[PDB]
Amino acid sequence: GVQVETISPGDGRTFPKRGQTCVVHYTGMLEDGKKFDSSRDRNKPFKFMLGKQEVIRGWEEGVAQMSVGQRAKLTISPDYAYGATGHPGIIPPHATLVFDVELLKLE
Amino acid sequence: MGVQVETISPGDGRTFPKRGQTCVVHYTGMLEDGKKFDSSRDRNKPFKFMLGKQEVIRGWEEGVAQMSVGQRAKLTISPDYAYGATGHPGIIPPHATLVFDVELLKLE
Amino acid sequence: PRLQRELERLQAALRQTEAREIEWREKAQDLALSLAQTKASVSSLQEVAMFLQASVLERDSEQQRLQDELELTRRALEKERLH
Amino acid sequence: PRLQRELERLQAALRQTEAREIEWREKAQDLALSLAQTKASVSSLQEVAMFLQASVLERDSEQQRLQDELELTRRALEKERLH
Ligand SMILES: CC[C@H](Cc1ccccc1)[C@@H]1/C=C/C/C=C/C[C@@H](C)[C@H](O)[C@@H](C)[C@@H]2CC[C@@H](C)[C@@](O)(O2)C(=O)C(=O)N2CCCC[C@H]2C(=O)O1
Ligand SMILES: CC[C@H](Cc1ccccc1)[C@@H]1/C=C/C/C=C/C[C@@H](C)[C@H](O)[C@@H](C)[C@@H]2CC[C@@H](C)[C@@](O)(O2)C(=O)C(=O)N2CCCC[C@H]2C(=O)O1
Ligand SMILES: [Mg+2]
Repeated sequence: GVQVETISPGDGRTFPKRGQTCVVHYTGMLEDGKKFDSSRDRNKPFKFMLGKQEVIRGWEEGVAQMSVGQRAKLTISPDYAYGATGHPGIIPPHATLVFDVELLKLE
Repeated sequence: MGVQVETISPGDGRTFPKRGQTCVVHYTGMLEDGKKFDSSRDRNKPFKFMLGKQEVIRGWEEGVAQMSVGQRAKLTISPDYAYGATGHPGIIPPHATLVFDVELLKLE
Repeated sequence: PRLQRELERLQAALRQTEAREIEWREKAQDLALSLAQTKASVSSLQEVAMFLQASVLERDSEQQRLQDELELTRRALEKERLH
Repeated sequence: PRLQRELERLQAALRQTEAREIEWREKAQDLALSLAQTKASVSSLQEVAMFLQASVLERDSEQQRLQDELELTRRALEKERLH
């Protein structure tokens, strides 16, 4: 599954609903902290619509538990990410992922 | 200053894609000198796109729309109908005229 | 007499070159692993793009049916508003 | 002589090792250049994927508004058939 731990608190009351666009900044890491991707490095907030399966299951479940303004660590097991195959050159097979995600706004 | 279509092999001359139809195709993408940058044939996997939905570069939208089912054609596409001044670093250089060897396999 | 000295010098020059050969080989072998992993990364991003395009197509197919149904339903509403 | 054999053997070993060093050096340089170029294609495909995901999102937003309009048109049609 996915574990959600708070880095910095949000407003604690504005949670995203299905069909809403989540605007976030994220850093993606392997379990040893090695970065593989970051929207912050691009200075370009990432956007996705909740409930449309545009992103991995760990995000679908994890981000929906976050409130606007919250920064959180999502620890995602491989069955909720990229499983037994992974993505050669990027994500190894059976990798647990750690995402540092900030929910900036909803639109 | 657009796209030119030269027939390599003829199609049925009768079944032309309409906007809203999915075109199933094989293509090989080459730079003007003949250097291959991409191929659906090397993947063994036909490429699919819907005509009239702004899914592909303008040279494709205009070129593939002139083809009938079964036709194989060379599409020579100017930079303004492809990737322009910027290109795609490491794949398509600045101001690249592109040549696609395209075959329309079927419509779905 | 002096030829014993030069043979030892060339032996030491050979050891130095042998060391350099190893440094370049190892540098080359490390770069070769980075390249293979970076090439793998390209293939994986290509396949991700292929998936995202299949997703765009699936959405446009669904958009096509919704546009047709909306058009017909609008037409029926105009027909009813006359009569 | 005694040393002429070892001098010839040291000359041959040195030139062969030097040639091998030169090849590894050239390979390391060419792999470094190829790596830099492949890294650029990785960045470009990332940007293509970013665009395709923005296209998916845009289709999903448009589907949501098209569906909503269809619903409003249906309610309006239903109300005309009552009132
Ligand atoms: C492998 C991409 C994967 C495809 C997928 C979609 C739906 C369901 C299951 C999988 C899906 C894709 C979504 C939408 C496209 C986004 C395009 C640009 C912004 C990403 O940078 C892409 C190029 C890379 C590909 C390799 C990935 C390992 C990762 O680095 O994204 C990454 O950070 C990740 O793991 N990301 C990106 C940030 C959100 C979480 C997660 C994800 O869900 O990815
Ligand atoms: C830059 C990709 C571009 C983005 C775009 C979308 C809509 C309008 C304008 C541009 C658009 C995208 C379409 C839908 C995604 C398809 C994903 C997989 C199948 C492609 O292999 C992608 C990963 C690469 C990206 C770099 C390109 C240089 C090229 O190598 O495709 C290529 O051959 C091309 O020039 N292609 C792919 C086959 C059709 C012709 C043309 C094209 O229109 O591409
Ligand atoms: Mg339509």
